[PDB]
Amino acid sequence: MKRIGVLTSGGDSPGMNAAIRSVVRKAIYHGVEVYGVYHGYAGLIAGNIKKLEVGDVGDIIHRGGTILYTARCPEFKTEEGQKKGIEQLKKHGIEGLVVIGGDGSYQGAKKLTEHGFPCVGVPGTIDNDIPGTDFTIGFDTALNTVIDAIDKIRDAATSHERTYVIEVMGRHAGDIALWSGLAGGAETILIPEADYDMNDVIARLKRGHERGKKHSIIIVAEGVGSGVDFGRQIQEATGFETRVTVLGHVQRGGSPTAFDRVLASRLGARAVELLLEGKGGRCVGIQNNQLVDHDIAEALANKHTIDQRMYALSKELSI
Amino acid sequence: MKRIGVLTSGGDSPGMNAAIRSVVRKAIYHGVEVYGVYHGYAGLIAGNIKKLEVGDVGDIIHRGGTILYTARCPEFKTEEGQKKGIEQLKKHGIEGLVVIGGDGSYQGAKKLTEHGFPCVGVPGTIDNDIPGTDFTIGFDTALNTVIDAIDKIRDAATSHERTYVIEVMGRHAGDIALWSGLAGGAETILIPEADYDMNDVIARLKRGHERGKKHSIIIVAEGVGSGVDFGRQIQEATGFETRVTVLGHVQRGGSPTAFDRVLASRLGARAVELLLEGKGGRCVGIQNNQLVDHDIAEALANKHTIDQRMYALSKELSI
Amino acid sequence: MKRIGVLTSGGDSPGMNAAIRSVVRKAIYHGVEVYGVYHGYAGLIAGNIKKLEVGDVGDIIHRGGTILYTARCPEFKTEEGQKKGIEQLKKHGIEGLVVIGGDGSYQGAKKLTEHGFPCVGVPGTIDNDIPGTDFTIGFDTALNTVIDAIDKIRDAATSHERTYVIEVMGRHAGDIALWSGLAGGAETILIPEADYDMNDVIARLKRGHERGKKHSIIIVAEGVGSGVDFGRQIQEATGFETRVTVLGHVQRGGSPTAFDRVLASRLGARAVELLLEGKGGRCVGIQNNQLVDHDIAEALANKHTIDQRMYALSKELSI
Amino acid sequence: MKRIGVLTSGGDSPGMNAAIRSVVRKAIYHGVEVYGVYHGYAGLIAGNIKKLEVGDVGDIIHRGGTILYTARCPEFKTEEGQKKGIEQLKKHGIEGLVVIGGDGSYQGAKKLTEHGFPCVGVPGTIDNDIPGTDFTIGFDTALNTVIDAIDKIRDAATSHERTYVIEVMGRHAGDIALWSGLAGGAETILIPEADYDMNDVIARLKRGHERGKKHSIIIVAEGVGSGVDFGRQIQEATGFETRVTVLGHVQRGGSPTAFDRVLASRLGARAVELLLEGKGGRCVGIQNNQLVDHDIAEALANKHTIDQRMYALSKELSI
Repeated sequence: MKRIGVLTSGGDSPGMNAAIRSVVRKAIYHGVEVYGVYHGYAGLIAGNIKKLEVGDVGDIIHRGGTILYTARCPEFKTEEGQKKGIEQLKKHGIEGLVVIGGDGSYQGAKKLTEHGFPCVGVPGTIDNDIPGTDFTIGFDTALNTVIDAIDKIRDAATSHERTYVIEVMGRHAGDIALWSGLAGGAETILIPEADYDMNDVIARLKRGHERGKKHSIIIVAEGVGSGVDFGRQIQEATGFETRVTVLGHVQRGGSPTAFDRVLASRLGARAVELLLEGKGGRCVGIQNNQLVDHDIAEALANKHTIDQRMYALSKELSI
Repeated sequence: MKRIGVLTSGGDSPGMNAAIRSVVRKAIYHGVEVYGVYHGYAGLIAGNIKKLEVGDVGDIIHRGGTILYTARCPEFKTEEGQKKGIEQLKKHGIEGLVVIGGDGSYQGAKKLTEHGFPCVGVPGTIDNDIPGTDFTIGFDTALNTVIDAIDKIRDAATSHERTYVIEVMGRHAGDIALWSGLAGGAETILIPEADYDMNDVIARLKRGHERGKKHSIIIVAEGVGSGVDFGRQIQEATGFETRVTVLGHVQRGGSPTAFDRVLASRLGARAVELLLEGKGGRCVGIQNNQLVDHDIAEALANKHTIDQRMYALSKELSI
Repeated sequence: MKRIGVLTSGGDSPGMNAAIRSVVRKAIYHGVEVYGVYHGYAGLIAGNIKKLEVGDVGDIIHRGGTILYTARCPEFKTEEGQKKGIEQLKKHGIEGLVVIGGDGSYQGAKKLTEHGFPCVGVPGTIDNDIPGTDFTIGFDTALNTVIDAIDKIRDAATSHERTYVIEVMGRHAGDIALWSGLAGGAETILIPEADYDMNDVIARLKRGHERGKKHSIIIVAEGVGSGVDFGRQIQEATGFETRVTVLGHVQRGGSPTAFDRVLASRLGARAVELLLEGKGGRCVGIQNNQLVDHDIAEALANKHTIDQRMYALSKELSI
Repeated sequence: MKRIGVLTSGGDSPGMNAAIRSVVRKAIYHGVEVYGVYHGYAGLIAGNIKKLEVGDVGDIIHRGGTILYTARCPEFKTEEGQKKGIEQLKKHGIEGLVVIGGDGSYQGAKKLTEHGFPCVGVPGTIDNDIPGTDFTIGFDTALNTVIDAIDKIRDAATSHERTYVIEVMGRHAGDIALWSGLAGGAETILIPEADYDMNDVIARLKRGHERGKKHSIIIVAEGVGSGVDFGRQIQEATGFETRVTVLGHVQRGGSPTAFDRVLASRLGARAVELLLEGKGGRCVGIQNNQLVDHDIAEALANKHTIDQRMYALSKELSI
């Protein structure tokens, strides 16, 4: 290849910029031009495309967000969009595309290669529910954003306000809740991939009050329900005053952790390697601490699971 | 005075430990003994009182919360409560008290001196709504906790999710909302001390969208209402996807900023100085960047205000 | 005034971007156009000038550094360079200039104003070493950068390595060292504005050890000496294992604190108001918690001081 | 087992507290009592032993340092101290020991099993220089401390001062240098595990400057040499203004990251599991993203390595 392109699709995730940098620099190191595609798939369709110089990715490795911007475009999930997309790619002489984003981005990448255009997926999202990788770029940053909240709550807790609910992200995936909950010392974690009984939650609460536990912190993934709702139920059932934090999109934001920039730098460069060596239709990832790649269609067919042993352990340690 | 006591009352505030450290160290510096009263006025009534050595306040200056704990004690707002407390103090040879806490905690200080126990109040709250001081210990830290979330929101924003409502604390005081809003570059800031109009607010959003503003941020003081409600009304009226963050008690936790440690160190020491000077029934503060102290009753009789010029400035800059 | 300019000069200070944002927005809000001057005075001379649209300062309020850049321009110290500069301004239809930076930066404003060109100076540096203001934009952020380091060192302290030296910036002023050392609970703070006795330092250190103080931390303003030197003298005199941290340029970097953004916003805005009100040759500032402005040459005549009572206070608390 | 003990030995590492909490809770969850050994192997000999109640490891999971304190004990390096300690253990009825700490603390765990006393090693150190584990507790936290500095330097860089040297920790391991380097976008990284050429280094810097690179960041592991010298040699040879930050012990301090709290929680628990299964004489770790344990002797046999491809990658991306 002589010229590839790169874009970001889906929700923002910390480390997208570090991934864009790696894609751009790796390619330039091998004498390949990199063209930036702005505003996700919609921008591709619209021909919002502009060459990225070696210096255009300077001083972004440590920046949250994405200098290429993002969008949600379901039109690229159609033949028409696929067709317009490829016209713009060809018209700008782009021979391969690196797509950095979530679930929806991989579907687009799969279609693209089914249409004969070489494309590689890079997992850039916070909730860690992309197949073919143990970790997604942004997940680690998000966990740290969450435990910053938990830690402050531990300071703020008093004798009559010792009961706290924190609603985190993860509509279908409980990874954020599980990891941040274990990292935060959460007494109870409500995820989708495991079931909960309110009587147990409430009992854990009372058990801990009795034994002298200074405070109880409850993590609730948005996919399970609303923090405000569980807070009300919990106060109503126990008469403990219960305060609620709803983090929201704060989790999608901020400067990426060390681990996120390293992962993004490694995976972005791999994606370039794969384009240059004639592979396409793949997604990159990290599994068992080793760099991997997979046929996209094959990877999308794998259900996402959490570490149940990790879930059980978080219950054991809050005694 | 051979011996004094120190306690914390009201909601937790970042920097209470710095102020505790200061009280202990200043007094010990002048040869005075210092006793910790744990769990605030409730703990005082209960006689929960232990001597604090010079090293009992090592490694707390940078810690959030309060090593002495707080409580709500309505009982202390009764003659029989003010009696058992006076008794427990005399039992312990405690001749003077430093009370670190919110506006509420000052009542106990007032009465205590009227019954012949010198007491000085030190303003410890994030609300910044204590009289006789431009700033309360904790306010600056709370502000940095808020803009942390606002900054992350800036990274998380996309073309489809570009409207955000963040609800902050401050029961009746818009200080947190106004300062965080200005420093965060909020488009709109809703505070109880200023009339607002939801139609003008919505006009502002639309105007920003028309001129290409990437995202719009709305700060809401809890005194004005729920972030959830304002968000829902904004999305319903405009069709703009609107996300909501409710920080809650996060704002009361965390390690105190430099400003808060410094302010706490100076107010704390000033309080010891006042007792030793034979003063009593006073509250300390900082006004016009100068350390001050006022009679408690005269101070608590002035209504709190915010800087209206700063409010208008925030609207000007956020075009 | 139809058109004004803004530039940054001196070392980088956190909050310069917030001030740039405020200058641009406040002027645009009154229908004045703003032109950016890149690379400071050197840039002004070279005609490195470009218009800033309303959205060009979007998403900078929270960013460290300066999007305009800085540049030590000795050429502007000469009456020749001032001529080429005023030439480029006139050439670009620029009627007034806001200058954001440290000392030297103000000398430029004066001389431009001696030459009848209206210029307002805005205090942007971490040193707190600028007349006509109690605080400079960047100082607060720098303090928090320092105590972050001091805090981490508290965790890393052992019985063996109980003694630490940290060298902080300040140039000729002790503000950073004084405020950070107090904020961080330093046993000893060495600043230019106050006499010190290395023997008393040695004894203070031995005393601390005798009484079980888990660690001693010594803060050294760079304008007093080298952290590595002092660290030697101390290990040699006491046989205590002494470790030295030198922070260096880290103190000029990072995202501005809330107080810095607020100061930056208010002062940048005031600067613009002064230009439109037909003033010139003024510098803005905050004194006694009030917005002020002064004649440059006059303010420049004041010698800088620190609060000696705070310094005293610092010794009293770290026994 | 009906009762076990736990201690920390070696340098302080963020997450030692999370590990301690884990050991304690996991044990108590299976009906086992846990006793704290204070001040490392010296305290085991001196008999500094006290029981740890379930609430005694509350509010420590997010704290840096170690509540058990640490120490250097050469006396335990002997068969006299080893018997003295085995004696102190039995005197309290402790059937098993968990040792959380660095490479040397494992040597101690080896002997104790030799002498018939079941012991497990938990990798607590920032330098990542401990066999039988891809990552040590504290490593991730250290990396983030380092890039916090690198990031701020990025802001502080100007056209005149645009070359920076940061010396980081790692006496014989370049993991910190390597990972923080890659994550922070360092141009050159100097580690023991890789031969380097000051010439290629100077040449890199010069090419960077020619192509318009804004600033150059050089990371130097302490094992390789001194940051101050490297900055002097580099300035001399280039006349490029070169600033040096030496972080020192701040790398060992701070609240643990999410990954470190998770890793500490998982490795601590497994250590307890092993003791209770009767499998003393082992160390736990994470390898290829799975929990492992090894005989200590067999583990200590392996040399420590880094990933040469990551070192190479880091070169490719900083062109």
